[PDB]
Amino acid sequence: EHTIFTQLKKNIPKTRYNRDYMLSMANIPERIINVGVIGPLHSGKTSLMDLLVIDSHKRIPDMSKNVELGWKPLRYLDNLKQEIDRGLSIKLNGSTLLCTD
Amino acid sequence: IESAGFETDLRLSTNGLGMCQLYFWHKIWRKVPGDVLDKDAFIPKLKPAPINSLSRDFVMKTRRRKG
Amino acid sequence: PLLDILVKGETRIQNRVKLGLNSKMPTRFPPAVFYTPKELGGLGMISASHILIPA
Amino acid sequence: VLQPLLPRELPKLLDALNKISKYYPGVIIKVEESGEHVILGNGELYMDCLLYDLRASYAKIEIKISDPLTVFSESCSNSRLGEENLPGLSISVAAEPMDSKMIQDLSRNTLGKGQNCLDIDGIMDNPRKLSKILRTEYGWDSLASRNVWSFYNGNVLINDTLPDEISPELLSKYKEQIIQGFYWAVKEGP
Amino acid sequence: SYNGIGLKSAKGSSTSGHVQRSLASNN
Amino acid sequence: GTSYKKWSFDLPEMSNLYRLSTPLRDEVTDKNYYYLFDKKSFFNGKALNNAIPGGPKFEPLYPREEEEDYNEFNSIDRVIFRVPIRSEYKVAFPHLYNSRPRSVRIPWYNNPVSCIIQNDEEYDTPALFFDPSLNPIDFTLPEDFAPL
Amino acid sequence: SKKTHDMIWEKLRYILQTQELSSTLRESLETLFEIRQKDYKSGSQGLFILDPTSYTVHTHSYIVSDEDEANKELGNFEKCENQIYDMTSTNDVEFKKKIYLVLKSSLSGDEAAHKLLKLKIANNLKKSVVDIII
RNA sequence: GGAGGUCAACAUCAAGAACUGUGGGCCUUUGCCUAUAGAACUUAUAACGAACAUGGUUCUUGCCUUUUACCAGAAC
Ligand SMILES: Nc1nc2c(ncn2[C@@H]2O[C@H](COP(=O)(O)OP(=O)(O)OP(=O)(O)O)[C@@H](O)[C@H]2O)c(=O)[nH]1
Repeated sequence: EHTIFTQLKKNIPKTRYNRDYMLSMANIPERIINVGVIGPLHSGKTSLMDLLVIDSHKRIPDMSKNVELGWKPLRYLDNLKQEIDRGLSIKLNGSTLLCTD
Repeated sequence: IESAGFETDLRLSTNGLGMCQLYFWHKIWRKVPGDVLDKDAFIPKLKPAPINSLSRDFVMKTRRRKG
Repeated sequence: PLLDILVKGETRIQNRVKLGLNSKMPTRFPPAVFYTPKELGGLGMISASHILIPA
Repeated sequence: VLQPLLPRELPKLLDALNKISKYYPGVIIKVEESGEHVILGNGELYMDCLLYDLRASYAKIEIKISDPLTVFSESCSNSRLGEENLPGLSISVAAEPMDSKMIQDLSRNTLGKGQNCLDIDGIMDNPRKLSKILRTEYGWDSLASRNVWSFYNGNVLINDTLPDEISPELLSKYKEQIIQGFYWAVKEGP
Repeated sequence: SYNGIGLKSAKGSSTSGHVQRSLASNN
Repeated sequence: GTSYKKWSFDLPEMSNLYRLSTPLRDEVTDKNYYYLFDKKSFFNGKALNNAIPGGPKFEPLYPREEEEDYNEFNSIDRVIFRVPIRSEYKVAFPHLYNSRPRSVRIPWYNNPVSCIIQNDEEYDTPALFFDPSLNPIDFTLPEDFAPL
Repeated sequence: SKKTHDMIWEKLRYILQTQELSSTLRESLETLFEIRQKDYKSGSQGLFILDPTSYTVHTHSYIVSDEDEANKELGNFEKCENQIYDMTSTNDVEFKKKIYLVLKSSLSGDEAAHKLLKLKIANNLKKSVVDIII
């Protein structure tokens, strides 16, 4: 009712990049950078993030065949049910993922 | 005070072309056209008050709400 | 409320006549049937209920 | 402005307004002597997002609402007596406008880099430095520059009088008492 | 538009429920 | 096949069909146009017992408004009348201008304001053109090297 | 001649976006660009006082690189040796009913003033509608 | 052996965002933790159907001599 969330560990999408290798990077301070994304309405910010995640993770349970194919954008960051209905972003939501330059 | 339903009227009258975003940043405050203490000028209820004295209105109202 | 109750009453009596025969068709029962005075052979009912009601 | 519809649900409405205070950082919740609660927010859509979470997510109560309103503020545009209720003390305070440029600057809290006017918040740093800062930009008063006393959630104060010359020993005892008596005053209004 | 005027609906009504603004009373 | 399900077409055929069907399937193509007209606004108008100017009218859903709590809260003494609050606001932001909304759906808010442009007259105008509507706005590499 | 005009606009357009021009000149130049989107709707109003077939349409096909004649010499002086009147009020009587019936319906006076103002009577009759009400 | 069938049977298709199988560990197989293999169809301005009918019960109504036939909103 409030949010669309994954509450079981077995269902967390498996990550190709091997999480425990990511946990190693956490020690070195220069290794990690915290970057927030900002901008005006409907510039693609949340749908930009949606690129990095699907490229990062191997299988996602919340992908319909419709959002995978093209037509409807998947929005991972817009978890809240209000944000889904309101068609908008209300509360900030991030993700922590490793990616190579 | 004038911005209630400002956005919809813009988007309804223009048939969905158009848009509005109302922000506060500059923090510009501006005087209300009335004279904060006058016991007379106001003219009756259930209409938006005439701009000649709007300040006695806002005062005599907030006060009644507050106490 | 008095005006509202007038509008209900007058329509309820006209419905009394209509259901009395067998129709609610407007076309059969033009207002001359209810409103012509009895001297011309109508009901001669006296209508206070048309108006327009302040809302 | 809020009030719960069934007044026996007031204890529940409080638990949520403490939550909503947390989750939405730009919200300002108040309570008056009229019993009502005031909710402040950036704009329409932002209020609309609270009241959905308020009604549905957090507090399951149903609540009355005011008409859309605003927040106002008071100012002045150009002799004196004031007296204690146990009249040992008598206080006299004049008020004046602040030059449009001055508040223009105060509206931006700033560290005073380059030719921009430093904010009043730097009073911890040398007040005589501030006296130069004020007199440099605005042609501010020479006597009042060193006499600018403290600042606020808003405008600025000045001590100019003979008693400040008479008893700066005894007055300096009562100053941190006076500034307490200001915030208490200007957080509200006449 | 229904701006607070007219009826909850015209069923118990006996009327059509047509609401029109008054020309007489404005100023 | 003969069972006749699952069709597949090529491009120009679809171009022909879309060309033929203009008297029927001609319609608006922005989410933005629909605005208050989309379902959710109709479901609201039904739940709140309002009406959009061209929208349908139902029965109240909560026919009892008649209970009243007589209180100083909303009194005319205490209200600042500066705006009508036309019913389109009650449907547009149902949780704010409204009080006691029940069985109300969230309305969807906004779209990007489509700028889409096509000229329908001359098919022989190119595909890429600058429309009247728009605002006016030391070393070398080897030869044979070109764009991809 | 849409296409030639269009071509000219394209050339004219070419200068503004990718070329350097005097500021006063450019702004006027841009404004014409603005109008094209606008459509000239303050530039198509005038004295078309011959019908398109009453102008015997001698559309003279000059080009501004001919060498032409201009016969200044014909501007010298020279030496040329060469119906029922209606006495019925039936038109009016129908308009005394209409008012009188609007008037004998209608509780109160504010809902009989809605009806009259809703007819939009012409200014000619509005003088004589008061005559009926009195 | 392939391409098909206005052919048939059987299984399945609204759920902690939501499936199974397997190896190991605690319990002593239900259940919990952990590693792993495979996930067709249906879903986010929510769904097998870019479509849209009828009935039943119980509430609140409307027509009002009574039942059928009905007015129109809700829940199931
Ligand atoms: N035509 C077009 N539309 C796009 C493109 N990218 C995004 N959109 C649409 O524009 C909207 C922006 O998507 P979002 O990511 O949800 O916008 P946002 O950046 O999250 O906006 P916020 O509410 O401020 O977070 C979406 O409705 C997309 O469908 C694009 O590249 N082309």
